[PDB]
Amino acid sequence: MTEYKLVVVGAGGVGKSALTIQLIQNHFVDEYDPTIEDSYRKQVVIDGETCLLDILDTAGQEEASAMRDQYMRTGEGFLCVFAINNTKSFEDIHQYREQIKRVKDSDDVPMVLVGNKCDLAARTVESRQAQDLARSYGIPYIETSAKTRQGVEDAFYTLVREIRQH
Amino acid sequence: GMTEYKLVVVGAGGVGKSALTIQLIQNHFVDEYDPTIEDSYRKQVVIDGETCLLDILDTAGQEEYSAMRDQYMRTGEGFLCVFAINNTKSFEDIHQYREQIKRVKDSDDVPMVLVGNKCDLAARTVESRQAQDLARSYGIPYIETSAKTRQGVEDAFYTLVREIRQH
Amino acid sequence: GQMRLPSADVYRFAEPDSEENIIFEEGIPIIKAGTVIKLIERLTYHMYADPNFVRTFLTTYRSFCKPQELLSLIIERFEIPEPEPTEADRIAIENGDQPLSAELKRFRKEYIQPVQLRVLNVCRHWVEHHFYDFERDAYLLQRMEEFIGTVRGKAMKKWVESITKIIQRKKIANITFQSSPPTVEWHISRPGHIETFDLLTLHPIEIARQLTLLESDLYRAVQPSELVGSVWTKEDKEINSPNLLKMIRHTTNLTLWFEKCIVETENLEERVAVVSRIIEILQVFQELNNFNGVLEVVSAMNSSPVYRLDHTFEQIPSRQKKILEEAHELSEDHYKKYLAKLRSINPPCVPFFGIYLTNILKTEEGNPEVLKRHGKELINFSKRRKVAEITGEIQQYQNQPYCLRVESDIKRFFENLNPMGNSMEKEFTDYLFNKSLEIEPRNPKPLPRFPKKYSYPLKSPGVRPSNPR
Ligand SMILES: Nc1nc2c(ncn2[C@@H]2O[C@H](COP(=O)(O)OP(=O)(O)NP(=O)(O)O)[C@@H](O)[C@H]2O)c(=O)[nH]1
Ligand SMILES: Clc1cccc(Nc2nc(NCc3ccco3)c3ccccc3n2)c1
Ligand SMILES: [Mg+2]
Ligand code: NA
Repeated sequence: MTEYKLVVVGAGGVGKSALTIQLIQNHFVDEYDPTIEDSYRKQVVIDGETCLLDILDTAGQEEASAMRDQYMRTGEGFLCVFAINNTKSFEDIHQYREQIKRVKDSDDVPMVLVGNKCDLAARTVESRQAQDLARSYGIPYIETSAKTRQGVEDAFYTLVREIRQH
Repeated sequence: GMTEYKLVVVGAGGVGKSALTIQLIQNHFVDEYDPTIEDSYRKQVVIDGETCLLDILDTAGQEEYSAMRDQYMRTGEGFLCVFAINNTKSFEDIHQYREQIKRVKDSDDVPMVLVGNKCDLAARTVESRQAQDLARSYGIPYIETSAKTRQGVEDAFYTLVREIRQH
Repeated sequence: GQMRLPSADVYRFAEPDSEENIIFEEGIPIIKAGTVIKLIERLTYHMYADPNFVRTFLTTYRSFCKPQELLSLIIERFEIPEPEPTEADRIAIENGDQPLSAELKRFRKEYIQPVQLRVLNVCRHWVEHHFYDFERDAYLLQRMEEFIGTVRGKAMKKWVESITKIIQRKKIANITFQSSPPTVEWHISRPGHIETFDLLTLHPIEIARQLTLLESDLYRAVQPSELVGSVWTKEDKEINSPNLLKMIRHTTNLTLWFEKCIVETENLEERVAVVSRIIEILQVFQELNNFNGVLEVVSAMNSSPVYRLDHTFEQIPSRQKKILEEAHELSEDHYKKYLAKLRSINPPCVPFFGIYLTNILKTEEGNPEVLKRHGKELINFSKRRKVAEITGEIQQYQNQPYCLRVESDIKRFFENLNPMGNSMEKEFTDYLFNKSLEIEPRNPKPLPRFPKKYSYPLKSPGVRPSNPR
């Protein structure tokens, strides 16, 4: 059993915790309880190989923005999450991307771009704009709903595959 | 090569039974233990000049799984029947443990030893004469052990191996 | 340079690390031992977060620190003094200018705010995942509410207001799947006819499914508070470990029910059908990763009354002997193959709890509470980490729910199963063994014949599921 260290990052309120709890417990969290730092474990078979996912769920509120280097050092792959009805959260993605690259001193960090809340009709970030950004990073783009489970396994398990092939 | 003996520890829970095997298998001289470690319950020893391997099954903590006792006991060639010298109920339980062993092994003469364990400084309630009389009525040895000083621990296990060898 | 710290005289958590107060194991450090002050410092350290450590500490701390004292210590940790103005700040103020306050601003950003946030994260985890401390001590809850409710200043405000709400919700205190659960299967007993429910009349697939739902729920309900301190073995076990004991007593009752079904079927041909049906239920347990259920069956087959039934075992089909043998081999060599299988499957699963109990008990009995170093007694934290590794593994398998539909009547049937009746354990297990001797006497006594007891067909419907449109 290989162990994988995944880290979920992105602006406050985009659904990092809801995505993680949906993956771990098959439950959608309606409350908005801002995270400081939480961690979860999940044994799961991916492409026929059993592994153990360690998932770090991080703080998106700006008041915690000076405490990120410590978790970026330990992570092996990053889910970069924005919400498709929140343009500012999309504009915040590049700041996370650049900080991860700096901390890990690498242009080649496993990452997946995640556009969450895709169950909501009132989209303000178009798929094409997010896909263009993902291509510029060399990473896949996956739209998700923590509420319906759409895309959730795909997002996390795609990240595992990119760590595996790293 | 060397003979392996499958030993099984049985007795009441909650009264320090697990200290017997822990103290045996331990780094005798460093008070430490990881029971999850592959072969934290196997020990090569020399008894009367003959080297052998002890495999000890101690399911301490699983006493409430009472319908699993037969399964666990079936694996053993010799048995340590353990009670706490400050717990009279654990001493009274011994008779039924021995009857259950005889039934699982389908034998009236199963290698076994009676072990009286001193697990703390609370007052003793089973005197050594009571336990000696019980062991004699069964035709088996009696060994007293301390859960803290390792006294009697080697004697308990080596005596059982001698009961197996002389069966 | 490193930030300067408050004087250790006014703030105890600024004392330098030494081997008299903290010992590390041989890229964050792992603590072998330390004083409670040093443990709390590293629990809320300014340089890094350690969420594993938070879980480990909150799961195990009561063996070395009382809940009331822990709260006092983290409040003390939270109240960090700010440094005085520096010489450059002084000279600026003397000229009527605003000071740069560079050292003060850095200390706020890089020491006070991270430590305070990490203290709040301890409080948040304490309330969310270890709320029993507050259920059992109402004054502790009042103190926590007062502390959180009086934290001032905007940097912590979002988390203070959130934690206040979380506490209030915990005081008065839904699943979604990738697919639909399979259709409930029926055999001789039809829906609603609970009076005919029995081992051979319910569908063996649905027996295994409903027992797996029941046993999964029982597994998922066990909290670490029922395990730390080995409290399920002590005199107050019924008070401190009720969910664990309910889970074990279900397992024991099902094993005894299997044994009773077997030995009370005196006709040989019927008894072969009973044993074969139980092995089919075991096959579905294996398919569902219900290892508790697997061992429930294996324990029954290894019991003294059942194991000796050579005439019955002789007629069990070879493919079913192989299923039972594979299941039995999971337990051999101290559960070697079970442990490997548990770590290889795709959850949901229902682990066998007994191994966890033995490993927690032996870890707590086999390691000292303190280490003595340089005349000081340090808390042996490595011992607590080992216990929390086990409780963490337990919790990891409690997360995944089964995609199976409850059948309320079948569920009630197995919840109310009571094979022992009003009999005590010795009386009942002696009865089972004497029944075994009656139906297959010891050699050289001849084997008697017995009349049939079942009026319905004995042929199994099998354990492959069906699917109408
Ligand atoms: N409709 C919908 N709501 C969602 C979705 N994901 C999260 N939410 C909602 O958005 C809010 C914030 O979710 P949360 O998981 O706490 O976000 P976060 O990114 O973890 N916040 P923070 O960075 O402060 O920890 C909650 O009310 C939650 O129910 C989604 O996919 N769809
Ligand atoms: Cl009725 C009934 C139902 C099941 C088993 C038995 N009797 C039995 N079973 C054996 N192996 C199967 C097994 C694996 C775990 C437990 O049993 C066995 C092997 C060697 C010698 C004797 C044996 N006797 C009787
Ligand atoms: Mg969050
Ligand atoms: Na007593």
